[PDB]
Amino acid sequence: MKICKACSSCMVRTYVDGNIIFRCSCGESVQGDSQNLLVSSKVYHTGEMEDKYKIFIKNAPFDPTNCQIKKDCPNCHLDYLTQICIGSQKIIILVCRCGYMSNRG
Amino acid sequence: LIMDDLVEEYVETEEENLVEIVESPSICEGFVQASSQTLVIIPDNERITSNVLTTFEATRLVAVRAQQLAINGSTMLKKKYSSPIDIAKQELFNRKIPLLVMRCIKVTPEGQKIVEIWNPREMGIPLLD
Amino acid sequence: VFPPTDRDSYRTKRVHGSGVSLAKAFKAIFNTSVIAPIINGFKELLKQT
Amino acid sequence: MSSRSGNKGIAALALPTSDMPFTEDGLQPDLIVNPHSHPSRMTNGQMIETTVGLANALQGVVTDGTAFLPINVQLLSERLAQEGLRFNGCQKMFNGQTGEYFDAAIFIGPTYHQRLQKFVLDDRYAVASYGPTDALTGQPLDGKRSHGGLRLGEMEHWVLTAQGAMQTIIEKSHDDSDGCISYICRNCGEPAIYNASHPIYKCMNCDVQADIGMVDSRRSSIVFQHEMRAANVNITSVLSPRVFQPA
Amino acid sequence: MAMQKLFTYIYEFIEYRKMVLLEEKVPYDKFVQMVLNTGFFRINAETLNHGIVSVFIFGANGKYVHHGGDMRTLLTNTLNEKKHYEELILIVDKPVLSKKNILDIIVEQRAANPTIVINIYPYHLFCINIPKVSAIPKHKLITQEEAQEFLGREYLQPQDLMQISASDPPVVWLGGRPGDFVQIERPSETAMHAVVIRFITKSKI
Amino acid sequence: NRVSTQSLERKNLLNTISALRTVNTHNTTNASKQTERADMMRRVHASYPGYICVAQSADTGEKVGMSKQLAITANVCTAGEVLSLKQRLLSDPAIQQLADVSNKDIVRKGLARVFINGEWIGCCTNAFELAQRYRMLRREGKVVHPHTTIYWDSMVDEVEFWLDVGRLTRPLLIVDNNIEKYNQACYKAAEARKKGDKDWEKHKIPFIQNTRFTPQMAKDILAGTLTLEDLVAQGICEFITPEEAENCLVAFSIIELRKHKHDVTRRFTHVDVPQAILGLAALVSPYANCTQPARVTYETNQGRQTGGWYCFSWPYRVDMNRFFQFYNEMPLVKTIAHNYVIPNGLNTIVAYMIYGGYNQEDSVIVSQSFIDRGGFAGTFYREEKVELESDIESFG
Amino acid sequence: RKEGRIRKSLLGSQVWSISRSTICGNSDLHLDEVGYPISFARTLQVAETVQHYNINRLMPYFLNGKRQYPGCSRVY
Amino acid sequence: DFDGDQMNLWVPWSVMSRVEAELLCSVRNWFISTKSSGPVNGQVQDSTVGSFLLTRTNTPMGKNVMNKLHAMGLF
Amino acid sequence: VGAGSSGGIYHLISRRYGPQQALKMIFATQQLALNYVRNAGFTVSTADMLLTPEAHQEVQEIINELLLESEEINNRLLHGDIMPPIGLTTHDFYEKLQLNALKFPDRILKPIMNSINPETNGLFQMVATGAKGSNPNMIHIMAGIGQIEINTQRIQPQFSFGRTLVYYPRFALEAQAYGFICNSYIAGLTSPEFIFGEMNGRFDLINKALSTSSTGYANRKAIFGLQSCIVDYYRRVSIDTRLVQQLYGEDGLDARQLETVRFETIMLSDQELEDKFKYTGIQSPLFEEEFSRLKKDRDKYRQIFLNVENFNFSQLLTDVRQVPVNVASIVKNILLSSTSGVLPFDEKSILQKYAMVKTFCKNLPYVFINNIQERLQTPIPVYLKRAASLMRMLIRIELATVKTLNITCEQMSAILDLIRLQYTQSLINYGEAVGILAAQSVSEPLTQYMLDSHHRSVAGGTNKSGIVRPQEIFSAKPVEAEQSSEMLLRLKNPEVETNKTYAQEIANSIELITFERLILQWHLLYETYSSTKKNVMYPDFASDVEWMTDFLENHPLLQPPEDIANWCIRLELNKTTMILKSISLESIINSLRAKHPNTYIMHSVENTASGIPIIIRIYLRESAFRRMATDEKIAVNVVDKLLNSTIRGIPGIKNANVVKLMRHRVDAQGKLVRLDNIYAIKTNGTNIFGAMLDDNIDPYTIVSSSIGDTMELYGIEAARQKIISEIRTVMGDKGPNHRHLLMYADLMTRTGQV
Ligand SMILES: [Mg+2]
Ligand SMILES: [Zn+2]
Ligand SMILES: [Zn+2]
Ligand SMILES: [Zn+2]
Repeated sequence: MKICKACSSCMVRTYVDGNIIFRCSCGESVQGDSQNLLVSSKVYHTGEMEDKYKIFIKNAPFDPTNCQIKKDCPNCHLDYLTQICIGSQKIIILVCRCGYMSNRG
Repeated sequence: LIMDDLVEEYVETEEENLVEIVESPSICEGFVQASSQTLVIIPDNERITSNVLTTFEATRLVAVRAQQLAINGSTMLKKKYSSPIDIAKQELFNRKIPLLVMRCIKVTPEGQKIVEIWNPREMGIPLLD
Repeated sequence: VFPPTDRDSYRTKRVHGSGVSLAKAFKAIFNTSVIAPIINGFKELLKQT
Repeated sequence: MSSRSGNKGIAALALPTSDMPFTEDGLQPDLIVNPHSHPSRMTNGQMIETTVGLANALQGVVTDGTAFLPINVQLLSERLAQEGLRFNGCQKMFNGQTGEYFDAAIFIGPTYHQRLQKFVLDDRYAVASYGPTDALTGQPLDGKRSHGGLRLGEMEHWVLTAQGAMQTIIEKSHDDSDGCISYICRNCGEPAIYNASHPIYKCMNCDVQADIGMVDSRRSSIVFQHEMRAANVNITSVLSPRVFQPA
Repeated sequence: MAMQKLFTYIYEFIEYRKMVLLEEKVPYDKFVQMVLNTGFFRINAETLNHGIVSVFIFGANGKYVHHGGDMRTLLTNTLNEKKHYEELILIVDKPVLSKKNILDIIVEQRAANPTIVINIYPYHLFCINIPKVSAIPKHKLITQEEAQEFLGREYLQPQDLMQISASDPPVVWLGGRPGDFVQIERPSETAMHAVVIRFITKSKI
Repeated sequence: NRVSTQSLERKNLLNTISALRTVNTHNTTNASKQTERADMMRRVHASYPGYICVAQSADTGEKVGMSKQLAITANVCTAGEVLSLKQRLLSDPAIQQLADVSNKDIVRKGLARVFINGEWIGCCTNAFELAQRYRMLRREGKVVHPHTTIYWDSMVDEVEFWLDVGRLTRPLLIVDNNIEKYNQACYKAAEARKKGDKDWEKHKIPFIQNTRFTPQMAKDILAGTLTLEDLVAQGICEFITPEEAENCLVAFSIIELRKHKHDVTRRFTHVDVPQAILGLAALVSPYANCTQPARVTYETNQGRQTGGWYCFSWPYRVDMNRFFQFYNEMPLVKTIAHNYVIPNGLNTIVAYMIYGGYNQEDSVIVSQSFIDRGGFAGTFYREEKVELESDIESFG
Repeated sequence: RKEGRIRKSLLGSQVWSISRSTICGNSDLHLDEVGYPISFARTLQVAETVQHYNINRLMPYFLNGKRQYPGCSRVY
Repeated sequence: DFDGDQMNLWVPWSVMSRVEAELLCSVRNWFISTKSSGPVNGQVQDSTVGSFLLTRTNTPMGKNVMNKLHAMGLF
Repeated sequence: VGAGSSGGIYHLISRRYGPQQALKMIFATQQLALNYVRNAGFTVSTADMLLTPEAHQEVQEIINELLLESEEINNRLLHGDIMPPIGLTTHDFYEKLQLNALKFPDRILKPIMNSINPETNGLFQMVATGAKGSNPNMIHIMAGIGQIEINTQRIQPQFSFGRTLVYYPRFALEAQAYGFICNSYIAGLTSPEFIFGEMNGRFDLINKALSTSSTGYANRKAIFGLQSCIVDYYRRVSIDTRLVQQLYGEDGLDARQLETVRFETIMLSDQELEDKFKYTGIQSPLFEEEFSRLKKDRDKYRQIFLNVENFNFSQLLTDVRQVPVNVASIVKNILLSSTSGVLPFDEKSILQKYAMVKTFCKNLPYVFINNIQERLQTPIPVYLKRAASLMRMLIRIELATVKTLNITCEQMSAILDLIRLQYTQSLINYGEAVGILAAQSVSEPLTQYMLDSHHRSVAGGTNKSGIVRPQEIFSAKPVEAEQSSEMLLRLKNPEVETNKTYAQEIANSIELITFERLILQWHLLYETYSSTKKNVMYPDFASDVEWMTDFLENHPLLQPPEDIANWCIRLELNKTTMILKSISLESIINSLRAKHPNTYIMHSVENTASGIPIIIRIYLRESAFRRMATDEKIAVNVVDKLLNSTIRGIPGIKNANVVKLMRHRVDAQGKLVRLDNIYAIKTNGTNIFGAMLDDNIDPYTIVSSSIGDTMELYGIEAARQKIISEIRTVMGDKGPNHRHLLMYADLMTRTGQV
């Protein structure tokens, strides 16, 4: 995302000819070096189990409706933990109100 | 003024993909009248249809005979009956029904109707019972 | 990241009875059968006088 | 009639009190429910209600049988036994018609039954050969309320056609419906004017060369063809050609 | 790969048609190399009538399947050779059929030469011994007089029968022209095999 | 026209009451096309229990699942005092208004968006604690109305307050526990384990969860001294909306609560009464949990068609196709539904037997004597109303 | 449409001399027999022509009329 | 079934229809299903179990026998 | 005596004494049974469905065993022990495992039968005798409801994210949370069990209402398409005058006049056929010819119905056929009423009885024409000589000389005259609207298809829910519109076809593997390549020159072209998938360069240590961006055409499973044995043409579920046979007669196209 320093407008990319030169509707150009060459990308089985459920995992020990199991918490030694199942991979996560997160999630 | 009870609307969405000078005469074209056909009766030795009456044909014979006995009164039954249905049925079973079964198999473009005339008194009779 | 709204879940559904439905029907009907009569009457009155 | 477990039933028998089956104590039913109504419908609530009602009638009590309240069929059966009846609600029953006891003990007891408001006297309808007719199609009016009608729809016609019926189709669809008789010129294919009482024999298409034929039809069909003609699409009936055996 | 199956089953087809090969059968390597460089392979066979049949196997990405001018040139140069030319067979890939320009070429060349027959077929029609497939019942062409006597007994016109396209694989392997009759011995789960006669219509494409 | 109408068919008072407790979705223009949609909107949804009768539905044709029925305890709320709650939220020190925080502050500080009636006003650092505190305030009931819906969406960390009209709510008995004391005991046992004490199990207290409802208040309710208003005021129970229902873990019965009384893995926020999941007409069926559920639906349909005392003012009315059954009986095995609607029918002695084969295919053999004595007999009424077209017509 | 001229009036019809009622079981009837209430039997009629062979049989029907069953009320 | 079903009944009056009705459309022709080629009718419910009880060997009382008067009553 | 019981006593009474006597004997037996219960008495009681306390203690023990296995599955999930099969996600496999865990075992009948006195139990007798109900009804009432399945899967978490109901916690692992009902009806369901039961109860009510309307549209469409089919005086089926069928059922018989009989000679071996059917009482050539004609009939029956087995999925060969006349019964009746006993040996009679049976079979097709042409011995059409082939078989089997020894010549003529009478009475009638009969007989089983649709899966690739499959056949949807396309490939050679390990590997080889599943990340970069002289690259991927220089010298044959465009896609490979499905880096690069000649290829070395990504960089040439849209729109399109490039397998084949077949084969001794050790590949998706290319798969026995692909690849006749098979699979076991399926197929395929 390139924004015009004067117009604060989105600039087209305009790959001409051997380089990348951004152009605004105001006629300004800023060009681009090295790190602007990424045209498009796609990563498979990524963006899942980190960004989709971060808030849900954080709030899970405080959710009354989450299922809980009898398992000792390593940190605060509470006799019960909150059991969490996410994804078509069925990843089981145990979280506690003390912040213990089972290093998974 | 709330009217309500609208007549709706109707939509058709499909297509029917139905796969020398000339002027207007009145006799070359037209002729809604169909040419009179001539009846060709297939000879009794060339008939290839069943010699046994179908239940449809036997039922039609009995029904026609019973109606004609409802309008007329003449029959060939020695044993008299009180119902035209019974008289027609026994006439069919006793092989004395005054009706013929014409089975039509052709309509020749030359205006020729080829038929097989079958005698119910010589034909086999289906169950009907 | 999130699934679509459940079209049948009752958390996102309300039940409107008598008061609300009659309120909406009445506002439409009052508009049509009160304001427009008055509107046309005043237009004709300005025409006449 | 229906039970509170949802078992509808049309009553077809009226037995006098002497023809009703009865138990050794003289108890006889008001309704006789087929035991086959249970196994495929799984309406166990009706049977449990019958058991509890059998126990209740003798104690003179009315129990609360609300859903999800704790229930023990074994203990209700033991209550039946303590009430003087059998563990099951069955009794020694005698056939009312012949006085012979049944070999098996018959499960008879009170069941709450509801009369559904679907009366046969309202639903039953019979019509004669004549009555009100629709002005447009010439067919009978629709339904009991109009004092004539009842319909032989598409599916009835398909079934009769599958049976190869005709005649019955002729009778019902023409004689007992809007059966009319239509006249076609056979020369122009257009409907023609024919009358025997008033000696008129004419068609407006080719008048002097008219050859009016008599075609069986329905008033609905003629109305349909008139509607098509009014839509400026012309309908010409070719008519079957005459056949002549050779001289 | 598909071309090897063509290289075997096209001579299976030629043998079935009761035709004799008019050339020495080249090996597979020369076949594939020639189809790669020239773009086509011409196979000549002769029927008992002593007519000539030519079979053309175009490459998947050749010239004659992209530009119609070369296709016209090939057809024109072939048809004024000194041959009887009972039929010409063109084998192309399946999407080549959906390209309208070559279809226009073949239609106009069919119009140009009416006495001979030119047909274009996809690859799959010659990548298996088609008559030997279990799912395909037995097809065979019946002569005109026996079909006519069958019709006369049945009081039928040829157009009253069930119709079959001349592009049907079994019919193509039979070499049935439109307007001819093919008799089929279909296996039956009601009567333990039955016989019907179908009418060959104009070949699709 | 968004007015869900229905002619008042007075088959019985049960029919009338069920009609006035009926929820219709009432397909509008651009209705259900051929898809999964026509099926899903007719299925029993997982949010139905307690508010929509799971059993009651039409058993035939297009109307199957189209018309829904309120459960026995479900109620429809009116619009609350939105202004007072909004002012209290704005005066709350824990909520930072829109004018005070920007979007960059919202994402960088992890603020949780707070809504009231969908109006996003304010943000909070701890959505859970805010929602719990206001739930406690509502339980107290003096500053937050008991019918306000406090919903905490833990997936997006948003606290939604709802006070608009049309919220189905049902009262649920609140279940309290000792999780604070349990956690304190667990921490003390952990300290004992760390110090190496041999008898650390004496420091672990058992978990106890229980509703506050006692049989004395059951007697008080039956005696009439205690009402649901007092129960809500005393904090025993509270109203729960389908939005808030997703923040509740409910024990389906007092039996399930008692079984898990010391199970720290099942901490129920509320305890249900199982009769609440059924409507009024569905509760007419006795032992409905033993019956197959589809037959219970069939009963819901047939209970509202049953002949009976269709209206106590029948002699003053001129109605059409109305049947008044002379004799009625309370069921020997009655249900809770009959406390509110009069019963329709009779306690018929029925014999489940083979008698002459006249009862095959759900037919019934009826004692003619039972018919003659008045069994299911009554009066059927029809009207004949005609009017004069003008002065040109008269009666005579 | 279903209520149109073709599907309602041509492909189907309203007919006369037809009755409708609820069905019920009768174990004493043969499989090829139907129980017809006498009220419906006196409403629906069967057209029997008068001939020499049936005039004796149709006389009891004619004499009964509407008064007694079996009877008749129509003569062409 | 008899749960409230209504079925139409019309009596043919025309001689052609009456002849047709008994000869062609009688239910005896629909005993064998056209769809399945098997029989349509048979014993249902009260008689399927009744045929088993009549023809079983041993009743709980003993051997499944009846005296002459009750054997006659079956007919 | 039950209704609809083929081969029952009423069906047999109809065959011998007409359907009217069958109706009378139904009523007479009905009164006999009903009058018996008028003294025996029958009832059902609440105690009939009540278990004993000991048995109820055993029902719980059985259910706890089920819930123990479910928890054992859950304990595997907690420790990550659930490894799903290739093609299924863990959640899909976990749900599949659970549905197998909560299945009621056959032993659940033990507590029920311990609490049941079968001599007096009314509920059991109704179920056991077939009067009403079935075993699930008894188990549900008494033992337990078990798992609640909606569309062959458990209750879905619809209440919230991960919640099935407000009564269960989020991500609850107990089977009860997902519909497993533990109580029985007589015990009384709890509040959440009733809610789950109501979800299944309503879902059945919805299916019924859909069934009436969904079949109504299909029934009317089917009627109008078929109604104009009418049997003409040749007993053909023609629309107006255009032929649709050379003969109505290919045998010209009414469906109401068909009887199922067994052909004894089908399964007999060469020796056993000789033992039973060869006659040795007279040393004549009339009997060695007879046996050969009897063996010839057996060989033709086997060859035809093994062929039918070959182009169908699971259509087993059977020795039972529907024939107009049951010749065995006619012989049995004559032999019973014969006054003579074991007839004395009379050579003239035995030879003459053979003569009249041989003559009767020769003149048998004349029952289709008439007795007049039979007398004149006019030629028989070829199709009429085939219509009697099956009936000739039964007559030559039942009336074999070894079987009619005790039948006198006079009785033989009576037997033959009886067969002709019963054959003539079974022929279809002229003018019968048989097209409407087919429409009515196929539409009705479609109604049960909707009710059964709740027992069929909904997920893609197997979208057999509701009316989806019936519309595909009837609306002639093309290959691309098929949502449940399948093929059945037979492994070439029969001996290697018996090995499961060889079967599973060939299935993987023919499956379609494309680029996208071999890649875990790709990037489109705006950079060119002019060897190691100019550089200029993306910063993160600038390190790639460490291997691109290795590639430059290791692969000097294909140097960077002179027309490299200023674009590049860098792709990483999922080595585990490469390890899983055995695609090497060599095969990927070779297939790409052969398929893509406007691109230029760089790749790393795959033998690197674990964790080191394998890098593929493609470089576009000027031909890509020269041969309307901007360059980046072309470059983005290059990404897709590279990502969808076929690396290995037959196109269009999504999955390829290994299935065990049942096929009949003839031994060396001539016996017809049914094998179960045959393995074949059943694939999701259809490509007949590709499978023919594959040399490890037999091309002649390929079977597809697609009518469109069968039509294009095989012809109108295999498409016609495919339509019959496809409807028959839809119809079920209770489905209609076979002649009603022929009527559909012959109508659709009468013009040469479906
Ligand atoms: Mg019914
Ligand atoms: Zn700018
Ligand atoms: Zn912790
Ligand atoms: Zn005229």
